[PDB]
Amino acid sequence: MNTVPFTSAPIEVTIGIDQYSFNVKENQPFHGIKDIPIGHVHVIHFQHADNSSMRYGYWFDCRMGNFYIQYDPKDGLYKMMEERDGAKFENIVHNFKERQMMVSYPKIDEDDTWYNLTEFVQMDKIRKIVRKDENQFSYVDSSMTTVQENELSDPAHSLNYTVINFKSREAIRPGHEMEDFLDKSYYLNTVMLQGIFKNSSNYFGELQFAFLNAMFFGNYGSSLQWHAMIELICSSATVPKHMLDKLDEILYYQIKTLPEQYSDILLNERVWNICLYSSFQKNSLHNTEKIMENKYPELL
Amino acid sequence: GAMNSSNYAELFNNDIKLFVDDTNVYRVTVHKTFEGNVATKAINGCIFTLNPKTGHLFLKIIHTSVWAGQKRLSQLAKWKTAEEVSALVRSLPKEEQPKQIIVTRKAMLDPLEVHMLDFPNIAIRPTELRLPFSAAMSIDKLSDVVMKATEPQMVLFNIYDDWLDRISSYTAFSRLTLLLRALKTNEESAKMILLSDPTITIKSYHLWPSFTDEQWITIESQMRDLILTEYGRKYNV
Ligand SMILES: CC(=O)c1ccc(O)cc1
Repeated sequence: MNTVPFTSAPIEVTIGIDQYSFNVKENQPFHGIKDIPIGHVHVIHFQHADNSSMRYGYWFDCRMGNFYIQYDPKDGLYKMMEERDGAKFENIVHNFKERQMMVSYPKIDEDDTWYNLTEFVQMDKIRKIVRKDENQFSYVDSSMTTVQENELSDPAHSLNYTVINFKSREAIRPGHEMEDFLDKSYYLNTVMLQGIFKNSSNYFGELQFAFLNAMFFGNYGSSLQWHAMIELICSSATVPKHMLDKLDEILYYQIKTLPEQYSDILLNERVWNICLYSSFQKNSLHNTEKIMENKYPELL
Repeated sequence: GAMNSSNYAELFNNDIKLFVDDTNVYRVTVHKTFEGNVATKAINGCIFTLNPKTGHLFLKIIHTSVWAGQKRLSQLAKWKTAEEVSALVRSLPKEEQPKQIIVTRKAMLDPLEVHMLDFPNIAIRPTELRLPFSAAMSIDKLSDVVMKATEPQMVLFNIYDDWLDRISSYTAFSRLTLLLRALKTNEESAKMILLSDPTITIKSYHLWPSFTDEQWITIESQMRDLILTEYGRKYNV
């Protein structure tokens, strides 16, 4: 179990760690988060009390380094940093644990939610979507645009998700126009899986990462990407059987975790009604269809 | 965006454009089987691709053999239409290719867009107007060439005959729309109007009769009248 210490908490802020959150008052004696489970990526995220504008946060993996948080009063935000001096970091953390100034990552032992939301998410792949190679951790916020969004404007601050566009030459073989538009199996299996992602794990990882950025930061372009990657699978007549069963599990836990009052903005009516009721895979998502019908019947 | 009453004059500017109507591409006669079921038999159809400014009509005849052994024909018909329009554009010299293609039915947008991916600078547009282009098969010479076809064929016409020698394309296109509206609303009476007088003939190289300017005024008047004679008979007014 690993620890992310906080220098201090100089402004009032709601702090999130994965699906957990807590409120910290102005200058409250908060010095970080302990007992973070090893083996998964994590995201620490922030919403200031005074300006709920700009949710922002950091994806990180405690296996890759010792990371801490420090408020910057010039740039006005909590920044993640890496400590290169190991004995300094241990002496800092140990002092903070002794004075009990840290919250405990509050994982229930039965509970596999975070694993199921991040099963295919790797730090190495996050760092290629979010390019800032001098850090081991990745910053994301509410306003960052995706490469595809910037085609339709600052490149360094972009989410480089894989561009998916159903009316594009990449998606449509010359002479297979109708076939490829109405059955996207070519585009899914050859262009994207064999060509770009290499395997279904990397595809699902990007899909899961897009969802988490949509949910935790309200990132609109991440939501577009998540829905596009669902739709590409559901609109393919030919999908490996293991991918369909895994997809049902992936979506089930995403829909299960979504705050009930954010569905109006985070869920695209057309995509879900097409995916669940009209597409080739209308019958392949039993778990997702059951939870969607019992939890968001209005959208449908 | 969409083509409507507000931007009607854009039809007659000097940017090349084409309308595409797919109404008459897939044509069937529904009938009873010996077992008392219902079946369709296809008949030859056509794509109606027309330039508003010049009157040039690219009539691609769709022979019934294109449907043989195919499923979901009404869907296929839209993609076949889009394939043939794309082929037509590719066959034209660059300086003759359209800058815009206006489809009369919105279900043609995605099929045509996908087939025209190679032409990112050709705008594909819908229209809010309810044009009577379906009535093209009420023009006797167009109907005759379609039904006689034994194989796929493209036939070129000028749907305005020689009218542009005397009137603008705005009036030429507006005259074509009024004649087609009449043929769609009551074909028999419309055709009676156009041919009642044995002394006005259709030239071999034309589609419509050789009316004088004064006679066209009269002819347009009975068509405007006929579209009201029907609209009353229809709504009781
Ligand atoms: C089609 C038609 O009847 C018509 C009439 C007047 C116009 O100025 C334009 C079109």
